Amino acid sequence: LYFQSMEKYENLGLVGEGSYGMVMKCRNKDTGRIVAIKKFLESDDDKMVKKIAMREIKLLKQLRHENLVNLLEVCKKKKRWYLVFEFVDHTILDDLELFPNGLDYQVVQKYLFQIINGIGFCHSHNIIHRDIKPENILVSQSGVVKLCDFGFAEVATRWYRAPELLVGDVKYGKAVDVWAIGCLVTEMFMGEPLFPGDSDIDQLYHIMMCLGNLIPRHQELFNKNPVFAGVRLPEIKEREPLERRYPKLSEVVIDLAKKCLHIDPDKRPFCAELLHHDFFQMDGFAERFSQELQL
Ligand SMILES: Nc1nc(Nc2ccc(S(N)(=O)=O)cc2)nn1C(=S)Nc1c(F)cccc1F
Repeated sequence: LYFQSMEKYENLGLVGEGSYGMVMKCRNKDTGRIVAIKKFLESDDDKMVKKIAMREIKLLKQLRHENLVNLLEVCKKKKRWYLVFEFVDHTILDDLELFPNGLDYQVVQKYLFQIINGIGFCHSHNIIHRDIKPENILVSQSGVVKLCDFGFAEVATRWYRAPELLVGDVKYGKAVDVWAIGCLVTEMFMGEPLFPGDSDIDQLYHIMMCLGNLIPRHQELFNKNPVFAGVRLPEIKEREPLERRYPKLSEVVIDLAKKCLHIDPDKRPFCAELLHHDFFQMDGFAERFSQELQL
């Protein structure tokens, strides 16, 4: 773990103009290339957290894929460590600012294909993201998706959280990322969030209005938790299915979203199985696009 110097970097702005906190957009004075810099460790005197930080850096160095943000170097200034990543030119929210009523069908296919490839690679290594959202789906000048801000390195948005996260189930796994992917499908097509809750309970209400009652395990976790004393989740006798909410979306798109958003985590597809879906396979999109990305 060679540490490099922060002296070669000059501040251009904050990445996202504050919406990400203290993540500095910087230029390398020697090469002209642009980076994102985030503080990683407050003090390397603390030998306990030091060891944990070095473990995480080792993972970041090994976890290399075309759809993951590139860690370039680790810098040390005094006792603090900073991670320096390749700066990626925009995010999917930038696309949606230009097109606030939704993106082009083929644009959605290309972005979801790459998100799935990136998450699938992580899953193949037993790495869960756990915090997928539009603000961490970066997009290069050439349209390559770069994922970032994995849940291994509040008023935090709950909009993409699966039911198992919302009730605090310790048995969550890879299926949380498939759920978040499902949330992205309608949002990229329609230009609005699927389930924009403002708390754990509100989020659950939004989910349940559409998708019905939770699995028994999850309802039990909710009902046994003292934090939710005095509050109940709704009985749903009449839900509002996705196709009623978005009657102009094709059946193929709705079907993909519905599979990802199964209320039972065990009945969601594996991330990699998503690429088998008609949404990607129709007209040979998938083979054609794969060959394109290589070439
Ligand atoms: N490496 C990298 N490039 C970018 N680019 C980017 C991000 C936001 C925006 S925006 N849409 O203008 O706020 C434009 C470009 N963000 N980025 C990182 S790692 N962003 C990031 C993040 F997405 C989440 C948490 C911490 C972070 F540092």
